[PDB]
Amino acid sequence: SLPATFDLTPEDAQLLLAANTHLGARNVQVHQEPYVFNARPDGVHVINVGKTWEKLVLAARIIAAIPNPEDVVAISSRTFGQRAVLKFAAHTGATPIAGRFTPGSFTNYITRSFKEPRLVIVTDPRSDAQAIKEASYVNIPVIALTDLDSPSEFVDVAIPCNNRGKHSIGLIWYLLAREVLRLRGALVDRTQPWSIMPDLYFYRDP
Amino acid sequence: GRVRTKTVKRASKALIERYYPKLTLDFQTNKRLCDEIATIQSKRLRNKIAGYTTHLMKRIQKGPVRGISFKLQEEERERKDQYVPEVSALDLSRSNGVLNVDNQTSDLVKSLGLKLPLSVI
Amino acid sequence: TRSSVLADALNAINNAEKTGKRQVLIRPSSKVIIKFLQVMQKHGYIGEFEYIDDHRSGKIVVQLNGRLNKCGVISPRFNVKIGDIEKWTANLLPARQFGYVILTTSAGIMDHEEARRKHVSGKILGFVY
Amino acid sequence: PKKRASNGRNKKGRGHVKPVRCVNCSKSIPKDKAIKRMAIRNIVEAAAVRDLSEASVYPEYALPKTYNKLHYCVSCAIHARIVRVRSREDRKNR
Amino acid sequence: MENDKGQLVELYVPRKCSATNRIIKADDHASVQINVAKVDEEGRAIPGEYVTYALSGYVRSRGESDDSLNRLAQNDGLLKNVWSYSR
Amino acid sequence: GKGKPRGLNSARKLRVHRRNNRWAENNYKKRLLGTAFKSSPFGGSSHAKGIVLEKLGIESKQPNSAIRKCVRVQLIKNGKKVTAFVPNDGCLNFVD
Amino acid sequence: GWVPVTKLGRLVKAGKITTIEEIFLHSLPVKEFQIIDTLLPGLQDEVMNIKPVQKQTRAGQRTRFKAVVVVGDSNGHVGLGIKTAKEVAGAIRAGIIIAKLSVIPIRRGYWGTNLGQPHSLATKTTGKCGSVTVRLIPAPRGSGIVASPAVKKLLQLAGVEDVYTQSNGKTRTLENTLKAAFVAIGNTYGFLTPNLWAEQPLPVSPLDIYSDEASA
Amino acid sequence: MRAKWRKKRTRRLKRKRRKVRARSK
Amino acid sequence: VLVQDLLHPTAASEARKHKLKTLVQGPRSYFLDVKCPGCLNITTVFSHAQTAVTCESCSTILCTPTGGKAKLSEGTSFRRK
RNA sequence: AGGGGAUCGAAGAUGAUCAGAUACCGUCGUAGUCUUAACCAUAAACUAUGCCGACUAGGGAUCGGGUGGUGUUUUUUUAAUGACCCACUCGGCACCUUACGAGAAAUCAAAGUCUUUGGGUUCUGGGGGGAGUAUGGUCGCAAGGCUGAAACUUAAAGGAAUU
Repeated sequence: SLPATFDLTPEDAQLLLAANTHLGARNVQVHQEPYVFNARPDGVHVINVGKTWEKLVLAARIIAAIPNPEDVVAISSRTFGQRAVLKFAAHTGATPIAGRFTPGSFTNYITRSFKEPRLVIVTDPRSDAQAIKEASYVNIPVIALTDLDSPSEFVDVAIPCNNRGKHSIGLIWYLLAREVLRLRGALVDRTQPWSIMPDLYFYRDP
Repeated sequence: GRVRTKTVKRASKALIERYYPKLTLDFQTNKRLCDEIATIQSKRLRNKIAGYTTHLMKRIQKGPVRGISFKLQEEERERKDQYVPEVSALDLSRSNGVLNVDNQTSDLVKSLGLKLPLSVI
Repeated sequence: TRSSVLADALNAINNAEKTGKRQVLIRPSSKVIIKFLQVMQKHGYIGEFEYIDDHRSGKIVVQLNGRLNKCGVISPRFNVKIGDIEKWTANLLPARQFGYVILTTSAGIMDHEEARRKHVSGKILGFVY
Repeated sequence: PKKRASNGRNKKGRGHVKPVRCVNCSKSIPKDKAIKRMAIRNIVEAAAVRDLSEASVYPEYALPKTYNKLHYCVSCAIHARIVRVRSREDRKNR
Repeated sequence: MENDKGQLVELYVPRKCSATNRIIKADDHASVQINVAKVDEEGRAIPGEYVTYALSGYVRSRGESDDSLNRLAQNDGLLKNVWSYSR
Repeated sequence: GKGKPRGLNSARKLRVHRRNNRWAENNYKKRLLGTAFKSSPFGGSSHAKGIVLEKLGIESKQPNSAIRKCVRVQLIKNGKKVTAFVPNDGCLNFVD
Repeated sequence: GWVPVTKLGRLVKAGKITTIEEIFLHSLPVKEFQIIDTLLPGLQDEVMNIKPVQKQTRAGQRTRFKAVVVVGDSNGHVGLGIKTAKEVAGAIRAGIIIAKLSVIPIRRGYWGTNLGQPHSLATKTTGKCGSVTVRLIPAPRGSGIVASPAVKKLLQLAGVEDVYTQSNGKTRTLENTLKAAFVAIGNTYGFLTPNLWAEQPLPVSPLDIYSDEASA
Repeated sequence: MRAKWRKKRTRRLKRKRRKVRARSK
Repeated sequence: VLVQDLLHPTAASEARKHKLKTLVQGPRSYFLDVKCPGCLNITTVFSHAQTAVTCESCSTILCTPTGGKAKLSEGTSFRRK
């Protein structure tokens, strides 16, 4: 089991609940997300922090499981997370792609758009449904960032968070960047935090 | 039909991504410089490639656009020069009086009990 | 209406495997159903099932396994002779190495091979494999 | 064959039939559920309202419109240029 | 399978799904293999130990694998409160 | 379900339903109604002798423009006018 | 040297993989043709027939030819390919070039006492491609193969020697019957048999073990 | 192959045949 | 989800669905005791009366028929039983 | 067979257009369109999908009822009622995204749980014409309805989508 070093520490919790990521989707709920937690009035939902963090360290374990970080690919067609993908591409291999995800990235064995991944991550399955659908044609497991009403089908690991909030998507991308570095051995300072802060992964209008 | 074709367009952005800081807004020296780049057969086409190349160079002066890479689109200088916009974002701001007054949150999440006010509505 | 209690219980089993569930709610918990579900554990085909009883009819909660392929009930109540059991398993059974079409004689409920051992024949309910 | 529901009639009752208004293609509509095209066109068309406002003996007042609930466009409004023939993107609205 | 006197047969013995315990096809392109690391109280996961759970194409199709990997992880001991069998 | 009854003591219901259904066969119907016996000019006979009375020049259907040189033959036991066709070439003068 | 631009092609080039059992076991995708023929160079090939099909244009008739072909050796392995080309010479090579990709193994079982070598399927299987379905029944020893000549050669090159066959619908559609039979012999391995009831170690994929031979 | 008008003609033929039958009986 | 606890479901979910759809049969109706002001006159009134019951003293109707429960009178001290 | 008979209006009388128009187009116009007592027992009478019972991916809106939340309102803020909010339930008419499954496809939460074939039951059809025709019965004032062939002829009729 875990050595109890991945518990809900205050330092990773203060920034987690200061970015309104605890809120979920509207009254519409999917049974793939049983994380409902005393739903708040006005129709908005509230997710429980413990399961999100526990599955987030599990998701980071998936990325650290691969021997070659190059095959790790992150898919993001939404404009908020485009800068997050290219920024995550520097700390590790993390072969990035932003903007319009080209169709047939894994297939079409002659095109210059060749991709040979093992793990691919999608920030929002509703917009990047093509990548997840294609990932089921080349036998590649997928990780997804799913809210309480997102189309979470075709998903192995779902990270419950808010994909509509600007801070939340960049926040979760930052945490998984830390943990994958921590389990890879690059971040020896397990107790000490990471120098770069979360709003690094923030797209801006200019 | 005064419309450009991909024949002059494929050669143009190829010139920009590799031979940008050679040319200028000038026209006739752009024609002369085209001789000093990869050989092109027809002089009639040279009249159009020089005319096109300055056309993008008027557009870039009022804001660079997609499809061009002359090492300043690849500026990559601290992302968008904001790199780490810390300015004590995870403290200060509202943390001086402590932020996140909230409602029905970690105050009722029994995993752990953290600080900050928990009474708003 | 509720003509064959075996139809709903065995059919409600059939849908639940092809959708990959883990448990099934079964009604109305008759004596011929509870014995039907009783002869799989000794053959390791369903696992364990629970009998929650109310005064009217009771309910069965079946905890199943993925080793099962398909089960059904042959309607109506067909008459089987000693020269018919081998005919039936050669008709609606994929093979004899696996799968046991079951039937009941005067001495309770058994399977085709077990009834072949009985030297006697009897009444047929359905097939399990 | 297209047109699963044809119109919005799923229940029963058959309603009734009303005469079609100034079409020259009047017929028995398949129940009251047709293309409507309700019109709130003004009694006075745009422009030339400045003359009416000045010529009014009393100031302000007036400016109402014609309130005509129409049921005239049924299976022939293509001649009248009201209902547009479409394709498999007809899933919009009903 | 095995016949009487040995002579191991049934080439290409397939893996069984770890979610609902059914077989998968060799041409089934919707089935994936997921490996989970293990950190031995040092802060970084040691490679070489990867528990392999078989996810069939059917559980992928229904989109239940997202709420399934927590079931098997908690049973192994990798998760504590993510999975609750009670409903 | 599935239409026909599946009752243990329902045998006579789908037995008679079977009888009405097989009544629709081309084979079942004319086998008992005796159409080959009361309407056919052979009386259930594979072959029959007859007497040729005159010849015919019936044409063909589309797209063939030809005549088969048919002949008219009268039976003995039954006695109705019947048309016959000459099988091979040159046999018309042998069946004149 | 065929300069494999994919990942599996490099593995088969390095010689780490010597048989196609494990790639079938792990269901990893195959998009390259040579792996099947290099690993199995003794397979036999034959063409059923040629179906002329045309697409109507404004002027004249623009006609192609439909070609289907079965690949696979006489030992449990068989594949099919469906394709059409502007000429019959390239149709057969275009038929086989994609037929090697869809090669699937067989579930050869026994009919009684499991004494000798495998001869028939271990279970009855079905396959529905369109409105035509095929029912395959295990056959006794030496019973031979009972099927139409169009499909009976599928069983002969599939490694099986005696299977009872039943069909429904119009069987004159050769390409539908061929694919319906193919779906059937792929679903026969989808039957869970008590011999597989025992759990398995679930071995890891060789791609992860041999990931050091990538492009860079 | 207009069903309604050929059907009406069939009833006219029915009328005529009934009249012919009623002529004798 | 394929694993659910129908044997021991959460009481919140059990007490929410329709009674005929629960694990075991149980009515949601309950009895109660109400006093007419003045004399005690111990009586028990069932919530779904569909009637205008009154105490043995005089016409002291405490509940009125209604489609659901019985609408108690303004002056009533009812205790859960 | 009576009452009524305003509009529309099978027939019909006229004026067009048309080579021809007792058709489309304009105006009149009988029966009829309404009701009474008694017949007629028919339709694309269609959801072209029988009835009863059970299970199966979700969501939202809606009709009727009910439950809980000091819910927001209505006064004599407040007692109540009723209008609505939130959460849910039963019975429905039904929708939206997908297809585990079926279907030849159009598509279907059933047209799924059918070769891995069997929950109970009723009715209908075995190529297209002939023909819903002949005759025989039966009901009806009539018009017509129910049951219902044969002789003879053909290798094609028919269904979904493609260029």
